[PDB]
Amino acid sequence: SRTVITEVIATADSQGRFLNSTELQAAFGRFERAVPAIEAARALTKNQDALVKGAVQAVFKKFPYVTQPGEKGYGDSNQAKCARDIGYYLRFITYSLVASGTGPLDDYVIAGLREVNRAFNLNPLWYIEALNYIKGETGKLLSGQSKTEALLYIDHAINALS
Amino acid sequence: SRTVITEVIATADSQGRFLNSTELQAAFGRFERAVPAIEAARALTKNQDALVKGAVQAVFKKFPYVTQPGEKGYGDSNQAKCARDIGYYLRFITYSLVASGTGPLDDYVIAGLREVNRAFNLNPLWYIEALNYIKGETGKLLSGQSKTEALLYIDHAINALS
Amino acid sequence: MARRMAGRPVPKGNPFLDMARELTDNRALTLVKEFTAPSPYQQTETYGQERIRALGTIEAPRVTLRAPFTDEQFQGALYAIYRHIFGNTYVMESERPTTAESQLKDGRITVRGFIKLLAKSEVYRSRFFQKTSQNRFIELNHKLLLGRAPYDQAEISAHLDLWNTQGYDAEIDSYVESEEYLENFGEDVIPYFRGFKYQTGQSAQGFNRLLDLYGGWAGSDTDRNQSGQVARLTNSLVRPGQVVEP
Amino acid sequence: MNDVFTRAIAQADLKGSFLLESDLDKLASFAKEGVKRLDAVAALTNNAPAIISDAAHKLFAEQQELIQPGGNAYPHRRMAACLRDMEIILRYVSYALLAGDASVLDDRCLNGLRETYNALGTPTQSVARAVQLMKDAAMVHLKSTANVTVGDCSSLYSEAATYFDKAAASIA
Amino acid sequence: MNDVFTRAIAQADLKGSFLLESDLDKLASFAKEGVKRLDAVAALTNNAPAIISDAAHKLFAEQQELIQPGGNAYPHRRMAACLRDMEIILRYVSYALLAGDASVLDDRCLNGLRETYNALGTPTQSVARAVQLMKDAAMVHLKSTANVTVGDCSSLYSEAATYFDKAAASIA
Amino acid sequence: MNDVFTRAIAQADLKGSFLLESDLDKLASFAKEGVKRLDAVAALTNNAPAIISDAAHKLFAEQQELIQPGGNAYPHRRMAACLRDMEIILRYVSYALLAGDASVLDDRCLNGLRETYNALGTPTQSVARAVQLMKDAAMVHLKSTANVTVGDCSSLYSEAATYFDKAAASIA
Ligand SMILES: CCC1=C(C)/C(=C/C2=NC(=C\c3[nH]c(/C=C4\NC(=O)[C@H](C)[C@H]4CC)c(C)c3CCC(=O)O)/C(CCC(=O)O)=C2C)NC1=O
Ligand SMILES: CCC1=C(C)/C(=C/C2=NC(=C\c3[nH]c(/C=C4\NC(=O)[C@H](C)[C@H]4CC)c(C)c3CCC(=O)O)/C(CCC(=O)O)=C2C)NC1=O
Ligand SMILES: CCC1=C(C)/C(=C/C2=NC(=C\c3[nH]c(/C=C4\NC(=O)[C@H](C)[C@H]4CC)c(C)c3CCC(=O)O)/C(CCC(=O)O)=C2C)NC1=O
Ligand SMILES: CCC1=C(C)/C(=C/C2=NC(=C\c3[nH]c(/C=C4\NC(=O)[C@H](C)[C@H]4CC)c(C)c3CCC(=O)O)/C(CCC(=O)O)=C2C)NC1=O
Ligand SMILES: CCC1=C(C)/C(=C/C2=NC(=C\c3[nH]c(/C=C4\NC(=O)[C@H](C)[C@H]4CC)c(C)c3CCC(=O)O)/C(CCC(=O)O)=C2C)NC1=O
Ligand SMILES: CCC1=C(C)/C(=C/C2=NC(=C\c3[nH]c(/C=C4\NC(=O)[C@H](C)[C@H]4CC)c(C)c3CCC(=O)O)/C(CCC(=O)O)=C2C)NC1=O
Ligand SMILES: CCC1=C(C)/C(=C/C2=NC(=C\c3[nH]c(/C=C4\NC(=O)[C@H](C)[C@H]4CC)c(C)c3CCC(=O)O)/C(CCC(=O)O)=C2C)NC1=O
Ligand SMILES: CCC1=C(C)/C(=C/C2=NC(=C\c3[nH]c(/C=C4\NC(=O)[C@H](C)[C@H]4CC)c(C)c3CCC(=O)O)/C(CCC(=O)O)=C2C)NC1=O
Ligand SMILES: CCC1=C(C)/C(=C/C2=NC(=C\c3[nH]c(/C=C4\NC(=O)[C@H](C)[C@H]4CC)c(C)c3CCC(=O)O)/C(CCC(=O)O)=C2C)NC1=O
Ligand SMILES: CCC1=C(C)/C(=C/C2=NC(=C\c3[nH]c(/C=C4\NC(=O)[C@H](C)[C@H]4CC)c(C)c3CCC(=O)O)/C(CCC(=O)O)=C2C)NC1=O
Repeated sequence: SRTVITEVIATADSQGRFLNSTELQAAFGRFERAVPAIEAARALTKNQDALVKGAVQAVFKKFPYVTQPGEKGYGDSNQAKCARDIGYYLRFITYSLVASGTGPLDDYVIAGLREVNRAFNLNPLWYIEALNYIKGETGKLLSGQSKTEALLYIDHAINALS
Repeated sequence: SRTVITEVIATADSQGRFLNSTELQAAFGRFERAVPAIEAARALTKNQDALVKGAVQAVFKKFPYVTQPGEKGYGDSNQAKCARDIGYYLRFITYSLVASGTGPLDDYVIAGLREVNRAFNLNPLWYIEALNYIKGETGKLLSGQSKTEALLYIDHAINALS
Repeated sequence: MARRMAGRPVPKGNPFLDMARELTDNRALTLVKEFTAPSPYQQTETYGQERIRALGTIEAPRVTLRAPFTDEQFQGALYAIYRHIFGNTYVMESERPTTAESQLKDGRITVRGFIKLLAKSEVYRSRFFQKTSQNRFIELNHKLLLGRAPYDQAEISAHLDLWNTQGYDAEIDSYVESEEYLENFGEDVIPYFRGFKYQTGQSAQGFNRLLDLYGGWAGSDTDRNQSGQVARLTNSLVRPGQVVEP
Repeated sequence: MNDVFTRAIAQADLKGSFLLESDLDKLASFAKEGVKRLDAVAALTNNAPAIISDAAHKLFAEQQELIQPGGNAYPHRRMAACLRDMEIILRYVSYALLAGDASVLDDRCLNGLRETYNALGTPTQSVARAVQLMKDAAMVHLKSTANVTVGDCSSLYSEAATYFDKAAASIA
Repeated sequence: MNDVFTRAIAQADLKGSFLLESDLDKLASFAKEGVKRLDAVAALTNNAPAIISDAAHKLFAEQQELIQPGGNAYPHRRMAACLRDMEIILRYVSYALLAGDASVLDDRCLNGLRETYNALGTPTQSVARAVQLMKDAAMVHLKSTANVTVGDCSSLYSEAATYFDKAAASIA
Repeated sequence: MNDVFTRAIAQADLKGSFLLESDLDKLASFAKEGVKRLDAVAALTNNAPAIISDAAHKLFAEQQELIQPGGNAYPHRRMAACLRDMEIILRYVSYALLAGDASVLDDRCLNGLRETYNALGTPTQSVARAVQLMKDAAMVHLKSTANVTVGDCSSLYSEAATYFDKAAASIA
C-alpha cells in the first residue's frame, strides 16, 4: 500500500536526508483531511445493502442480455457473486477513504484487473456503471468536501476500470 | 516481420555468424510448405466477400444487442466499418499464409490491439466470433494441409484476441 | 395512370440530385470502398523506422542470459554485448577479457555485473574516456549503458561533478546500479537502444538526441576518426530548441 | 521546471532584489485562487479518456487520411502511438495547469516534437488539429458545474486554452 | 527487414488489397527455386574463408599502398579490420541471397558505412574494389556444379552479382 | 534443457562409442511419430486459453478458500498470478511434449518452485491439483479427432499424463 504518509517515508528512505519541510507539509495536510475522510467512510459504511442492490439493478437494467438465459449474468450464484464483487469494490473504496491514499485500491482491485477480466470474460462496463451509480448515491448521501473526497477515490476507481 | 527466413537471418546476425545447417533446414521446410500456404491464401482470397459477409452476420447473430439502435453497432457507417475490420483480419490471415509466419498479423493486428480496442470500446468477443465463423467456413473451403495451416493462423489471431 | 400513381409531382432541376444518389444508392458497400482506399501519402508498416536509419536496431530481438546456459547462447550473448557496449567498435581477440567471461560462465556474476566489469575495463576507457571530453563521455555512457540519450543539462552537471569527486569507478556505478538500468534491463538482459520507443519520463528531445548519437547500424563510437570523438550534443542540451552562430 | 512562484523568484533574482509587495500580492492571489486550479486539474485528469476518445473520433472522422491503409495512423500500431501522444500532451497540459506556467509543457514536453514527427514523417498539422480537438473536448468537461461548488473561473479557462494553443502552435 | 514475401505483402497493403494472382504466382515460383537458392547460400557460407582470403590476396597485390606504413591497412589492427569488413559484407550478401530481397543490406550492412569510411579516412574506392574482387571469387564457388545436381541457376548468379554491386556502389 | 536425441548423443559420448543401431531405430521411430507429436503440441498451444480457463473454473469450484479473504487467491493480483503460473506450467509442458524429455521442465524450474512455494505458504497440494486439472482439461482437447487425420496416439496421451504427473509430484 502507498498512502500519503507511506509516500513520505518511501520517498525519504531512498535518499540521504531526513523529512524536510515538504514531506512534513504533505503529511500535515493529510492529517487534516483524514478526519473528514473518516466521517465520510462512516457515512458510506451505513449503506452497504442499499448501494450494492441499487448498483446491481442499475447494471442489470442497462444490460438486459446478461440477465437473459445463455449469458453469464444469468444465475443465482452469479448474482450472489455480483453482490459480493460490488461489496468488494465498496469496501476497498472505504479502505482508500480511510487511508487517505489510493494504496488499498491499487493493492486489492486494480493490480491484475486486466488479466483476470481477460481470463474470466468479465466486462468492465458492468462494474463501471455500478461505480457510476455509487457516484450518484454518494451525491445525495454526502455533501460538501466529504462528497468531494469520496468522489475522488470513486472516480479513481473508474479511471482504473477504464 | 517475423517470417522463417527473417527470424533465421535475425538470429544468425545477432550472433554475427553465417547461416549454418539448422537455419537452412528450417528455410527448406518453409519453402517446402509454401505451396499449401499459397493455395490456402488463394482460396481465402477468392472466397472473400462470402467470408466477410458471413462473419459479419455471425457477429450480429451472436450479439443481438449490437444491432439495436442508440448504441455501438447501429448505423450503416458502423456496418461498413465492421466489414472493413473483418476484411483487414482476413487480409492479414492470407498475408500470414503467404509469409509462412505470423509476421503480418503480429505487425499490424496483434501489436497495439488491446489499447486501441479499449480506447474505442470495441469488444474482442465480436472479432473472436467473426474469426470462429471464418474458421468454420475455411474448414469447408480447404482440405488437407492448407486447412490446417489456415486454421493455425486463425486461432493465433483468436488467441491474441483472447 | 401508373406514373401518376407513383406520387405527387416533384419540381425538376434540383442541384442536390447527385448528392441524393450518393447518400441513397448502396451506402454500406460504397462506404467500405472509401474506407479501404489507399491513402495518397503511402506509408508502410515501418515507414517511420526506415525514414530513420534505425530499423535494424528496433527489429533486433532482445537477448537475455540466465544462469543455466549450455554453450551457444553464451557465445551469442558475448557477441551482442561486445557489439553494444563498445559501440560497434572492433574488439580484437587480445582486448577481449577472459576472466570476466569465465566469471559469467560460472555464474558468479550476472550479465549486469559483466557489463559493469567491461565498462570499467581498459577498452572502454581507452576508447570513450581517455580520448574524449567529459561531455562526450557522458553521452556515450548514457547511450551504451542505458540505451538512451541524456535528457537535460543537469545530468551532465551531476555526472561531471560525480566523476570529479569520486572517480571513474563511481561514475560507471552510477549508471549500472541506477534504478533505471535495473528496471529496464535488470540483472540478466543485455542493454539495447530503448530510446527509439517512447520511454516513460523522457523529454521531447531524447529521441532527437539518440538519433544524433546513433549514426546508423554500420556506424560506431570509434574514436579513430579524423576528428577524434568530439561531442555531438553540446548545444542541443543547453540550447535544446534554438540555434546560435558565433 | 517552474511553477509561478519559482518563475517570479527567478525574475526577482536576475534583478538581484527581494520580491516587491506587488509580486507578493500576485502570488498571494494565486495561492488563494489555486483551489479552483486544483478543481480544473482534477477535471482534466478524471476525464482524460473521454477527451482523448472524443478528439480521436472527430479527428479520424474529419480525416480519413489517417486511418486508411497506407495512412499514418493505420497499421493498428501507429494508432496506439497516436492515442499515446494525445495522452502525453493532455498530461503535460494538466501539469502546466497545476503549476501555473507553460515552462513544464514547452521544456519537458515540446522542444523536439516538430522534428521528431518530421523524422517519422507523420503530419504535424494533424497533431496540432488533434490538440485543438482535445482542447474543445476538454473545456466542456472543464466548465461542468456538476458535483463542484459553483463559482467564476474564466481565468482558468483562458489559461487552459492558452496552454493547449501553445502546444498546438509548437507542434504545428 | 523484408524477404521477397514481406516486400510483396507491404506492396499489397499500401494498395489496401489482398495479394493478386500474379503476385502469388511469382511467390510460388520463388519458393520453387528455394532449394537452388539454398545451395547458392550454402556455397557462399562454406567457402567464406576461401573467398575472403582470395579477395585479400588479390586486393593487396593490386593496391600495394594499403599495406605500406601510413596506408590504411598497415598495422595488424586495421588489417584485421579489413578482413572483418569483408567477412561481414559477404555475410550480409549471403543473408540477402537467402531472403531474396536486398532490404537487409540497406537496413543493416550499408546503413552508415559511407559515413564511417569518410570519417575514418578509409578509401571507399579500395573498399568497393575489395567487394568486386569478392564477387569474382564468390562466383567461382557458386558456379561449382560439383556436389549439387546440375541445373540452370543463372538467375541466382545475377542476383548475387547485383547484391555485390549494390554494396560496392553504396560504399564507393 | 535437452531432447531425447541429444540424450542418446550424450550417453553415446559418455560411453565413448558411436550410436548403436538399436537406439538409432528408436530415434527413427520417434522421428516418424513426430508428425503426431507436432499435432499434439499444436493442440496444446491452440487450446491453452480455453484449457486454463476451464481448469480455473473447476479449481475455484472444488477449492473455495482461494475466494475468501485471507485465502491465497483472494487479493486480485494474487489470483492473476495464479492464472499466469498455470499458463507458464502449460507452456513448459508443451515444450516437454515437443522435446520428448521431462527435464526441460523439471531441471528448469521445479528445483526453485519447491522452495518458493514452501516459503510463500501457499497450499502446494492445491498447485498439484491445479496441474492435475490442467492435465485433464488438456487430455479432453488432445482427443479431438475432428480437424485432424485419425491415427493412433495412446502413447502421446500417456506421455502427457506422465509429464503432468511428474510436474505435480515435483510440486507436491
Ligand atoms: C480482490 C477483489 C476481487 C474482484 C474485483 C474480483 C472480480 C471477480 N469476479 C468473479 C466472478 C463473477 N463476477 C460476476 C459479476 C459481474 N458479471 C455480471 O454481469 C455483473 C453485472 C457483474 C457484477 C457487477 C459474475 C457473473 C461472475 C461469474 C464468473 C465465475 O463463474 O466465476 C471472479 C472469478 C472468481 C470468483 O470470484 O469466484 C473474479 C476474480 N474478484 C475478487 O476477489
Ligand atoms: C490494421 C487493422 C485495423 C483494425 C483491426 C482496426 C480496428 C478499428 N476499428 C475502428 C472503428 C470501429 N470498429 C467497430 C466494430 C465493428 N462495428 C460493428 O458493426 C461490429 C459489431 C464490429 C465488428 C465485429 C466500430 C463500432 C467502430 C466505430 C467506433 C466509433 O466510431 O467510436 C477503428 C477506429 C477508426 C475509425 O474511427 O474509423 C479502428 C482502429 N483498424 C485497423 O487499421
Ligand atoms: C577466481 C579465480 C578462478 C578460478 C579458480 C577459476 C576456475 C574455474 N574453472 C571452471 C571450469 C573448469 N575447470 C576445469 C579444470 C579442472 N578440471 C580438469 O580436470 C583439470 C585437472 C583441472 C585443471 C587443473 C575444467 C576441465 C573446467 C570445465 C568444466 C565445465 O566447462 O563445465 C570454472 C567455471 C566455468 C568458466 O571458467 O568459464 C571456473 C570459475 N576461474 C577463475 O577466474
Ligand atoms: C573534463 C574536462 C571538461 C571541463 C573542465 C569542462 C567544463 C564545463 N563547465 C561547465 C559549466 C560552467 N563553467 C563555468 C566557468 C566560467 N564561469 C566564469 O565565467 C569563469 C570565467 C569561468 C571559469 C574560469 C561556470 C560558471 C559554469 C556553470 C554555468 C551554468 O551552470 O550554466 C560545464 C557544464 C555544466 C556544469 O559543469 O555544471 C562543463 C562541461 N568540460 C569538460 O569536458
Ligand atoms: C514526453 C513528450 C513526448 C511526446 C509528445 C512524444 C511523441 C512521439 N510519438 C511517437 C510515435 C507516433 N506518434 C504518432 C501520432 C501521429 N500520427 C497521426 O498523425 C496522429 C494524428 C498523430 C497523433 C496526434 C504516430 C503515428 C507515431 C508512430 C510513427 C511511426 O511508427 O511511423 C514518437 C516516436 C517513438 C515511437 O515510435 O513510439 C514520439 C517520440 N515523445 C515524447 O518523449
Ligand atoms: C483532493 C483534491 C482537492 C480538490 C479537487 C479540492 C477542490 C475544492 N473546491 C472548493 C470550492 C470551489 N471550487 C471552485 C471551482 C469551480 N468554479 C466553477 O464553478 C468550476 C465548476 C469549477 C472550476 C472550473 C470554486 C470557485 C470554489 C469556491 C471558492 C470561491 O469561489 O470562493 C474547495 C473549498 C471547500 C469545498 O467546497 O469543497 C475545495 C477544497 N480540494 C482538494 O483537497
Ligand atoms: C554493418 C556491419 C559493419 C560494417 C560494414 C562496419 C565497417 C567498419 N569498419 C571499421 C574500421 C575499418 N575498416 C576498414 C576496411 C577497409 N579499409 C580498406 O583499406 C580495405 C578495403 C579495408 C581494410 C581491411 C579499415 C582499414 C578499418 C580500420 C580503420 C582504423 O582503425 O583506423 C569500423 C569502425 C572503426 C573503429 O573500430 O573505431 C567500422 C564500423 N562495421 C560494422 O559493424
Ligand atoms: C540442409 C540444407 C539444404 C540444402 C543445401 C538443400 C539443397 C537442395 N538441392 C536440390 C537439387 C538442386 N540444386 C540445384 C542448384 C545447383 N545446381 C547447380 O547447377 C548450381 C551451381 C547450383 C545453384 C547455385 C539444382 C539446379 C537442383 C535441381 C532441382 C531444381 O532445379 O530445383 C534439392 C532437391 C533434391 C534433388 O532434386 O536433388 C535440395 C533439397 N536442401 C536443404 O534442406
Ligand atoms: C516462469 C516460471 C515461474 C513460476 C512457475 C513461478 C511461480 C511463482 N509464483 C509466484 C506468486 C503466486 N503464485 C500463485 C499461484 C498459486 N497459488 C494458488 O492460488 C494456486 C493453486 C496456485 C496457482 C497455480 C499465487 C496466489 C501467487 C501470489 C503470492 C504472492 O504474491 O505473495 C511467485 C512469487 C514471485 C513471482 O514470480 O511473482 C513465484 C516465484 N515463478 C516463475 O518465475
Ligand atoms: C503447420 C504445422 C504442422 C503440423 C500441425 C503438422 C502435423 C501433420 N499431421 C499430419 C497427419 C496426422 N495427424 C495426426 C494426429 C491426429 N490424428 C488423430 O488421430 C489424433 C487425435 C491426433 C493427434 C493430436 C496423425 C496420427 C496423422 C497421420 C500420421 C500417421 O500415419 O500416423 C500431417 C500429414 C497430412 C496427411 O497425413 O494427409 C502433418 C504434416 N505438420 C506441420 O508442418
